[PDB]
Amino acid sequence: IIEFHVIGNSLANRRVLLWLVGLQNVFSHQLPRMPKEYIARLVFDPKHKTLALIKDGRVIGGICFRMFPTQGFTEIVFCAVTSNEQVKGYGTHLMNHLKEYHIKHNILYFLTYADEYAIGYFKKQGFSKDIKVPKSRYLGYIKDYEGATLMECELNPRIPYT
Amino acid sequence: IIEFHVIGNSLANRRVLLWLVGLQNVFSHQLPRMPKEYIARLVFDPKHKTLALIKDGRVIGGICFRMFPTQGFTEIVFCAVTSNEQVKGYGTHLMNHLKEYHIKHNILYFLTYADEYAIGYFKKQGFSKDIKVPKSRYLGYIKDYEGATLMECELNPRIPYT
Amino acid sequence: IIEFHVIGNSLANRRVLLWLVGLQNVFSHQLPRMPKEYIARLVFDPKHKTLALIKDGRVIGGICFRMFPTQGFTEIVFCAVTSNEQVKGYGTHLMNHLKEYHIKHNILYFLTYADEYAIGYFKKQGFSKDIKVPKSRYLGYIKDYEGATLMECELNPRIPYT
Amino acid sequence: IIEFHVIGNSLANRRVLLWLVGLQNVFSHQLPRMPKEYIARLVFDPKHKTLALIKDGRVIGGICFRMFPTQGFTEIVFCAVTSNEQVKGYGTHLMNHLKEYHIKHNILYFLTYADEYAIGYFKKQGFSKDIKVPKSRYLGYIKDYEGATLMECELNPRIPYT
Amino acid sequence: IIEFHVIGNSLANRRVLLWLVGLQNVFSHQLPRMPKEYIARLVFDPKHKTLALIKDGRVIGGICFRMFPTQGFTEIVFCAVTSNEQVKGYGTHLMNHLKEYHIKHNILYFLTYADEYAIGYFKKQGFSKDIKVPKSRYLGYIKDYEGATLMECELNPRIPYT
Amino acid sequence: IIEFHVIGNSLANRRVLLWLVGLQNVFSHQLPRMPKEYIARLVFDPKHKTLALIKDGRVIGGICFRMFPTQGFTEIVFCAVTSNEQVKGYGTHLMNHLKEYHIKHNILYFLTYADEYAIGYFKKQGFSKDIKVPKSRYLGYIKDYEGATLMECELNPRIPYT
Amino acid sequence: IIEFHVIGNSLANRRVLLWLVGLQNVFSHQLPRMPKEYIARLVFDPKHKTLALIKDGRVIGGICFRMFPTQGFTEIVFCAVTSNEQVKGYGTHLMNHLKEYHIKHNILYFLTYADEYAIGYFKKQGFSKDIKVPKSRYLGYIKDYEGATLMECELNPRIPYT
Amino acid sequence: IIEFHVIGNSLANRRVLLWLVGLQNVFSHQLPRMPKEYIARLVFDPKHKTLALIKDGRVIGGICFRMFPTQGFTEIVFCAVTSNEQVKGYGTHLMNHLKEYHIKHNILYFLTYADEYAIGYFKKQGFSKDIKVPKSRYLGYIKDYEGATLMECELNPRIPYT
Ligand SMILES: C[C@@H](O)C(=O)SCCNC(=O)CCNC(=O)[C@H](O)C(C)(C)COP(=O)(O)OP(=O)(O)OC[C@H]1O[C@@H](n2cnc3c(N)ncnc32)[C@H](O)[C@@H]1OP(=O)(O)O
Ligand SMILES: C[C@@H](O)C(=O)SCCNC(=O)CCNC(=O)[C@H](O)C(C)(C)COP(=O)(O)OP(=O)(O)OC[C@H]1O[C@@H](n2cnc3c(N)ncnc32)[C@H](O)[C@@H]1OP(=O)(O)O
Ligand SMILES: C[C@@H](O)C(=O)SCCNC(=O)CCNC(=O)[C@H](O)C(C)(C)COP(=O)(O)OP(=O)(O)OC[C@H]1O[C@@H](n2cnc3c(N)ncnc32)[C@H](O)[C@@H]1OP(=O)(O)O
Ligand SMILES: C[C@@H](O)C(=O)SCCNC(=O)CCNC(=O)[C@H](O)C(C)(C)COP(=O)(O)OP(=O)(O)OC[C@H]1O[C@@H](n2cnc3c(N)ncnc32)[C@H](O)[C@@H]1OP(=O)(O)O
Ligand SMILES: C[C@@H](O)C(=O)SCCNC(=O)CCNC(=O)[C@H](O)C(C)(C)COP(=O)(O)OP(=O)(O)OC[C@H]1O[C@@H](n2cnc3c(N)ncnc32)[C@H](O)[C@@H]1OP(=O)(O)O
Ligand SMILES: C[C@@H](O)C(=O)SCCNC(=O)CCNC(=O)[C@H](O)C(C)(C)COP(=O)(O)OP(=O)(O)OC[C@H]1O[C@@H](n2cnc3c(N)ncnc32)[C@H](O)[C@@H]1OP(=O)(O)O
Ligand SMILES: C[C@@H](O)C(=O)SCCNC(=O)CCNC(=O)[C@H](O)C(C)(C)COP(=O)(O)OP(=O)(O)OC[C@H]1O[C@@H](n2cnc3c(N)ncnc32)[C@H](O)[C@@H]1OP(=O)(O)O
Ligand SMILES: C[C@@H](O)C(=O)SCCNC(=O)CCNC(=O)[C@H](O)C(C)(C)COP(=O)(O)OP(=O)(O)OC[C@H]1O[C@@H](n2cnc3c(N)ncnc32)[C@H](O)[C@@H]1OP(=O)(O)O
Repeated sequence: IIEFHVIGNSLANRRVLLWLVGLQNVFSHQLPRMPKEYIARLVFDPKHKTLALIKDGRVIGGICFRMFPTQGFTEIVFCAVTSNEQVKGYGTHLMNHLKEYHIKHNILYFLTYADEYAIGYFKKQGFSKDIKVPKSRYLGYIKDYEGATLMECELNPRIPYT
Repeated sequence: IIEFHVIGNSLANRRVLLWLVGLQNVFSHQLPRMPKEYIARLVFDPKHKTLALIKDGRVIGGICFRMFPTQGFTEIVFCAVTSNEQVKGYGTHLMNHLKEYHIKHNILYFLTYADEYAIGYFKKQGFSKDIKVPKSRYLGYIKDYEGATLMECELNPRIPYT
Repeated sequence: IIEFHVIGNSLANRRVLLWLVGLQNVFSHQLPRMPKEYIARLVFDPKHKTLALIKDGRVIGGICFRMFPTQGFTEIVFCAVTSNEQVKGYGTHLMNHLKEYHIKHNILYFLTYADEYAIGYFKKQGFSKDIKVPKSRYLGYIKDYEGATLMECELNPRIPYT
Repeated sequence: IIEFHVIGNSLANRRVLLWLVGLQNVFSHQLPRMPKEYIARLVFDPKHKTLALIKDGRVIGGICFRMFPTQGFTEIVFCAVTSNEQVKGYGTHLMNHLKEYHIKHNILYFLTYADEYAIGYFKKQGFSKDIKVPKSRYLGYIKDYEGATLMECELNPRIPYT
Repeated sequence: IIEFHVIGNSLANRRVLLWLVGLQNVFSHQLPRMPKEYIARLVFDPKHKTLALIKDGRVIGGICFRMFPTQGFTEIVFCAVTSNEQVKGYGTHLMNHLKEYHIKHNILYFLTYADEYAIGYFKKQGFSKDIKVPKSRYLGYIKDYEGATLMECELNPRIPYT
Repeated sequence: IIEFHVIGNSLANRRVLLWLVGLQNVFSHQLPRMPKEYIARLVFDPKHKTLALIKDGRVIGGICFRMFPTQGFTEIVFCAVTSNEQVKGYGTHLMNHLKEYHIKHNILYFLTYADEYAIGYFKKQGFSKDIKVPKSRYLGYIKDYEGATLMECELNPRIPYT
Repeated sequence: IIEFHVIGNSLANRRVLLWLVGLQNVFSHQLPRMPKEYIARLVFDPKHKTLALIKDGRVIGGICFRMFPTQGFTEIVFCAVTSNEQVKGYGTHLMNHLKEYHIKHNILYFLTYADEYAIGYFKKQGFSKDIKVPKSRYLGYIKDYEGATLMECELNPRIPYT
Repeated sequence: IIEFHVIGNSLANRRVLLWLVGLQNVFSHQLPRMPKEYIARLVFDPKHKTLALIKDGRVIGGICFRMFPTQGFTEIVFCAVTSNEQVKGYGTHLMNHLKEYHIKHNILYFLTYADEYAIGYFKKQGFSKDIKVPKSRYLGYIKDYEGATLMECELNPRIPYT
C-alpha cells in the first residue's frame, strides 16, 4: 500500500513522469508562495531528486532535494504531504527514509531554509539553527531565502533510520 | 514573441516536458472541476496532442486534442488561456491554428462536450449543437460528459484560417 | 498476499504459463457448461488477456477479456473465483481492477453475455441491459450467446476504482 | 490420400503455384458463367486465400475466400469440386474445414452470393437468407451480384467442425 | 486419423501448448486424487515429456514420463485415455510406442508406482513387481508414493513393438 | 516487509554481496563453534547457495545449502535466525520456502548433521534419524561431522509448503 | 529584428564565427584600454561564453562571461554596446537575459571588476560593493584588476527577468 | 610469509573477496562498539580501500581508509590487528606501508578520530591533536565522532617509510 521511490527526470518513463507531475502538483498546493514554474523547473531539473511517497499507486507526499556530494551536504528544496493525509507520520517517515538513503551515500548533513510556518516540523526532524557547515561551503550553492531561517541536520551513519 | 507548437509525450524534450507541465498547470487552474490527475494523464497520453501557445518562451495557453483519423474527426479535450492573457484573441488564434493544422491532415470535423459556461466560446468558434457525424462513429471514442452539450465544428478545407 | 497481474500468451513465461493453466482449470470448473478446449483456446489466444487474482502465489480467480480498441469496447469472456474463495469481495475487486486498467487504455465500455445465474453479479458490478454501443459496432466482434442477454457497463475515466 | 491446405499468392511455392493453376482451372470449368480471367485474378490476388482439397497430390476442389477481419466476416468467392469427385461429401468437408479455420481466427460470419443453382448447397451448409451483419458493414466490401441471393452463415466457436 | 507425438514444454508451439493443456485436463480428470497443479507442474516441466495420442487433431490420451539417461531408466508419471476412448487398445498402443521410442534412445527399463486400481493395466503391459534396478539407482530420482507398489518393465532392444 | 531470496556468489550484486556478508555474520554469531573462515568460504562458494530472509532490507536469517542434483538430495550447511527475530516462526518459514524451492527442482531429500542442541529443531521440520538415502550416495558428498547425528527429510511434491 | 544567442568557440560555424569577430571588434572599440589580443584570447577561449545581441543579423552588443559552476558564480568579463546604439536599453536587456540564463543553470551570483567609468551601470543592474561570496571562493578564479572595484549581483531564481 | 595488498570492492575475485570478509570480521571483533553492518558497509564501499595484512594467505590485520584527493587528505576509518598477533609491530608496519602508499599518491595528510583506548597508538604513529587541515576542508567529509579526539598525521614525501 505504501511505497518509497527516489525518482527524478533523467537525461523517465510514464509512471515516473506522472509521479513527478503529481509531486509538482502537491508542492504547488502545499507551498502557494512558491511559483509553480519554479517548482516545476526544480522538480524536473536533472541535478534534483525527489523521494516520492506512493499510496496505492498515487503520490501523496515527497521531499525534493539537491545533493552536493563535492560540498558534503544535501539541500532540502521542497517538503510536502497532501492535505488530507497530513498529521499521520508520513512527513517523519519521508525524512527518515531520506536520512537512510543519504548515509548510504555518505552524505551526513542536510541544509534548508524554513519560514515560520515550517520551522517546527524541522526541529522535530532533528534540524537546528546552529550551523556547523561553514558559510564558505554552502553560500552560493544552496538557494538563499531572505527572512527565512537556515537550518541544519547532522546524520549519524551508525544508526538505522528506517 | 508568440509561438504555436503541436507537442506531446511520445513512445527540446526537456523544454517540451516543462511546456507539458505548464499546460497541465494552466488546464488544471482554468478547469478546476476537472481532476488534476485526469488532466495530467491525458496531457501526457501518447495518443493525445496539445497545441501550445508560447509567449516569450512560457506557456500561456493550449488546446489538448485527440485525433481519430480512422473515424474522420478530432476530439477537443481541454482548452485554456491563462487569466492574464484572456480576452486578447488568443483562444480564437489557438482554435484557428488548430483548424489549419487539421485541414493539412484531411480531418474536417471537431467534436467536444461543452458545459453551460463554455458553450458560448465554442459557438463563437463555429461549433454547433447539430451533429452531422453519426453516433455510431463517435460513441465510445470521444469521452462522454453527461449533462454537457455535444458540439461539432465542420472545417472548410478551401478557406485559409491563419 | 494478494496481487493482480494482466497476463496472457504472448508471441511465454513458466510462472505465467502455470497461472494460465490454473486459470483454464478454474474457469472450466466454475463454468462446467463451457467446453474445456474452448476455454483453453481463448485463454491461450494472443488477442485475449486475463487479469489473474493471485493469493500466496497460486491462482484463485481471474477475468478473461478481449480488448477491441478499434471498436471502442472490451468483451468480457470468463469470470471465475475458486469455490472456496467466493463471497469475499474477490470478484468485485477483480472487476474494479479491470475497470482501472481500461481507463488507462481509454476503453470505457464493457460488453458481455450473462447467464440467468450470472446476470445478478454483473448488475452489482454496474452492468445494465441498456446497451449504448450500436449493434453495427459489436455484432460479429463479441461472441454471441443465443438465449443469454447482452449487458453493458460504461466507465467514468475521471473516477478511481482501486 | 486427402489433404487440405490454405494457400495463396503472396508479396513448395512451385507446387503451390500449380495448385493455384489447378484451382483456377477447376473453378473456371465448374463456374462457366464466370470470366476465366476474373477467376485467375482473384485466385492469385494477395488479399485472397484458397482452401485447396488435394487428393493424391492433385487439386480436386477448393474454396476461394477473402477474409475481412476488420469487418468481422469472410467473403466466400468460389466453391467447386471437380465433376468426378462430386457427391462424395468433399464440398461438405471443405466447408467444415473452412469453418474450423475461421473459428481459430475469431471470424464467425460467412457472407456469399448464391445464384438459383447454388442456393441449395449453401442451405445445407447452414447458410441463411436472413442477414444479421449490417449492410453498413459489408456493402462495398463483398462483391455484389445483382439478381443473386445474399447468404449468411454464423459459426459457433464452441462446436467442433472437423 | 490417429498420430503419436512426443511433445513437451521446451526452453513452445501453440498447437503443442493446447495439446499439453488437453493432456493436463485429461490426466486430471482420469486421476482425480492427483492435485491438478501438481499434474500441471510436471506436464510443463522441461525435464518431462508426454507421448500424446491425437485422434482427429484433439488429445484423447497420453503418457507423461521422465527420462533418466544417466540412471538407465525412465519413470512413468501419468497414463490416461479419455473415458469415451477407453477399452479400445489405445492404452496398449501408447505403451508400445513409448517402448519403441526408448529403444532408439537405449533406455531399456521403465519404473512406476501403480495403484491397486492401475496395477492390473501395468501387469498387462509387461510390468512386474520384481525390480531389477537397484534401490541405490532409483531412490531419490523417481517420485515415491507411499502405499503404492513399485513396478518395473524391461525392454528387449532386438524386438519391434510397433 | 518480509522477503526471501535465493542468492550466492557466482562465476543488485553489491546488495547481494552485503547480504552474503550479513549472512556470514549471522551464521558466525549463531554457530560460534564453527570457524568464521569456514563459514565465509562456504557462504561464498560457487556451488553453495543461501536462502536469505530479508526484513526491511536487512538480513535477519538464512539457510545455506549445497544442491547435489546428480545424487538426488541437498545438503543443509547452515541454518540461523538472528537472536532478536527468533521464536517468531522465521526458522519454520525459512525451511518451508526451501522445501517449496526444491520441489520445483525435483529434489525431494534433505540431508544434514545436527548436534545435540539442534536435533530438536530439525525434528520439528520433519527430519528423521532414519536415512533412506543409501550411504553410497551421500558419503564423500555431504561434509561429515563425527559425533553429530545424520538427519534426513523427505519432501512430498504434491503438498504445498508456502 | 532583435535576437539573443549564447555563443562561443567550441572544441563553430561561420555565422557564429563572424559574430565572435564582431563581438571582439565591439569590445575593442568600447574598451580601448583592454589589449585586443587579450579580448580576442578570452572571447575565443572555450571556457568563456558570450551572450550576443543581434540586430538584423549584425552584432550590436554582448556580454562575455566565465561560468564557475563548481565555485557557484559567474565572472563578468566584457560588457559593451556599439556606440550609436547605446542609451537605448540594450545594456539592461543584455544583463536581464544573462540573469535569466543563469538562474536556469542554478548559478545565482555575478562577480565583476568595474572601473570608475563603469560602476554606475552595474549599480543600475543591481550590483553592489558588498561582497557576499567569500574571498577564498573567488580569489585566483576571477581576474583581479588593481584599482578597480569588485562588485557582486545576487540573482533571485523565483523571479522572471525577461 | 608476510604480504601487503591495497584491496577493495570494485564496481573483485574470490581470494580478495574472502580477504575483505576476513577484514570485516577482524574489525568487528577488535571494534565491538562499531556496528558490524556499518563496518561491512564501509569495507565494501567502492570509495573505501583497505590495506590488508596477509600472513601465509590469511588476513591478520588491516587499515580501512577513505582517500579524499580533491580535499588533500585521507580519513583513517578502521585499524585492527587480530588478538593473538598484536604487540608485534604489525600495527606500525601497516601504518608505515599506508604512509608510503600515500606519498606515492601525493596525499600527505591523515585524519582520524581516536577514542581513549586508541589515542596512544596514533601518537606513536606520529599523529597529533594539533590539526593543520582547516575545518572548512574536512568537516562533512570525514565522519565525526562526538567525544572522540580528532588527530592528524603529516607525511614527509622525501622520506622512505618501508
Ligand atoms: C520552506 C521550504 O523552502 C522548505 O524547506 S520545504 C517546505 C515546507 N513546508 C511545508 O511542508 C508546508 C506544508 N506542510 C506539509 O505538507 C506537512 O504538514 C509537513 C510539513 C510535510 C509535515 O508532514 P506530516 O503532516 O505528514 O507530518 P507528521 O505526521 O510526521 O507530523 C509532524 C510532526 O511535527 C509537528 N509539527 C510542528 N510544526 C509543524 C509544522 N509546521 N508542520 C507540520 N508538522 C509540524 C506535528 O505536531 C507533528 O509532531 P507531534 O504531533 O508528533 O509532536
Ligand atoms: C472538454 C471541454 O470542457 C473543453 O474543451 S474545456 C474549454 C473551456 N475552457 C474554459 O472555460 C477555461 C477558462 N476559459 C478560458 O481559458 C478562456 O476564457 C477561453 C475559453 C480559452 C477563451 O479564450 P480567450 O479568453 O483568449 O478568448 P478570445 O480573446 O479569443 O475571445 C473569445 C470570444 O468569445 C467570447 N466568449 C463567449 N462566451 C465565452 C466563454 N464561455 N469563454 C470564453 N470566451 C467566451 C469572448 O467574449 C470573446 O468574444 P468576442 O470578443 O470575439 O465577441
Ligand atoms: C459473462 C460470462 O461469459 C462470464 O464471464 S462468467 C461470469 C460468471 N461466473 C460464474 O458464474 C462462475 C462461478 N461463480 C464465481 O466464480 C463467483 O460467484 C463470482 C461472482 C464470479 C466471483 O465473485 P465473488 O464470488 O468473489 O463475489 P463478491 O464477493 O465479489 O460479490 C458477491 C456479491 O454479488 C452478489 N451476487 C448477485 N448475483 C450473484 C451471482 N449470480 N453470483 C455471485 N454473486 C452474485 C452477491 O449477493 C454479493 O452481493 P453483496 O455481498 O455485495 O451484497
Ligand atoms: C460466389 C458463389 O457463386 C460461389 O461461391 S460459387 C459456389 C457454387 N459452385 C458450383 O455450383 C460449382 C459446381 N458444383 C460443385 O462444384 C459441387 O456440386 C459443390 C457445389 C461444390 C458441392 O460439392 P459436392 O458435390 O462434393 O457436395 P457434397 O457431396 O458435400 O454434398 C452436398 C450436399 O448438398 C446437396 N445439394 C443441394 N443443392 C446442391 C447444389 N446446388 N450443388 C451441390 N450440392 C447440392 C447435395 O445433394 C448433397 O446433399 P446431401 O447428400 O448432404 O443431402
Ligand atoms: C503409474 C501412475 O502414476 C500412472 O501413470 S496412472 C496409470 C493409470 N491410469 C488411470 O487409471 C487413468 C484412468 N484409466 C485410463 O485412462 C485407462 O483405463 C487406461 C488403462 C490408462 C488406458 O488404457 P485403455 O483403457 O485404452 O486400455 P486398453 O484397451 O489399451 O487395454 C485394456 C486391457 O487392460 C486390462 N486391464 C487390467 N487392469 C486394468 C485397469 N486397472 N484399467 C484398465 N485396463 C485394465 C483390461 O482387462 C484389458 O485387457 P485385454 O482386453 O487386453 O484382455
Ligand atoms: C549443519 C548444521 O549444524 C546446521 O544446519 S546449523 C542449524 C542450527 N542452528 C542453530 O542452532 C543456530 C541458533 N538457532 C537459531 O538460529 C534458531 O533458534 C533456529 C534453529 C534457526 C530456529 O529458528 P526460529 O527460532 O525462528 O524457530 P521458529 O520460531 O520457526 O520455531 C521453531 C520451533 O522449533 C522448536 N525448537 C525445538 N528445539 C529447537 C532448537 N534446538 N532450536 C530452535 N528451535 C527449536 C521451537 O521451540 C519452535 O517450536 P514450536 O513453537 O513450533 O513448537
Ligand atoms: C570594466 C570591465 O572589466 C567590465 O566589467 S565590462 C566593461 C564595461 N565598460 C563598458 O561597457 C564601457 C562601454 N559602455 C557601453 O558599451 C555601454 O554604455 C554599456 C555600459 C554597456 C551600457 O549599455 P547601454 O548604453 O545600452 O545601457 P542602457 O541603455 O540599458 O542604459 C544604461 C543605464 O545606466 C545608466 N548608467 C550609469 N552609469 C553608466 C555608465 N557608465 N555606462 C552606461 N550607462 C550608465 C544610464 O544613465 C542608463 O540609466 P537610466 O538613464 O535609465 O537612469
Ligand atoms: C577509533 C577508530 O575510529 C579508528 O580511528 S581505528 C580503531 C582503532 N582501534 C583499535 O585498533 C583497537 C584494537 N587494537 C588493535 O587492533 C591493535 O592493538 C592496534 C591498535 C592496531 C595496534 O597494532 P599492534 O598491536 O600490532 O601494534 P604494534 O605491535 O605496532 O605496537 C603498538 C605500539 O603502540 C603502543 N600503544 C600505545 N597505546 C596503544 C593502544 N591503544 N593500542 C595499541 N598499541 C598501543 C604499544 O605499546 C606499542 O608501542 P611500544 O611498545 O613500541 O612503545
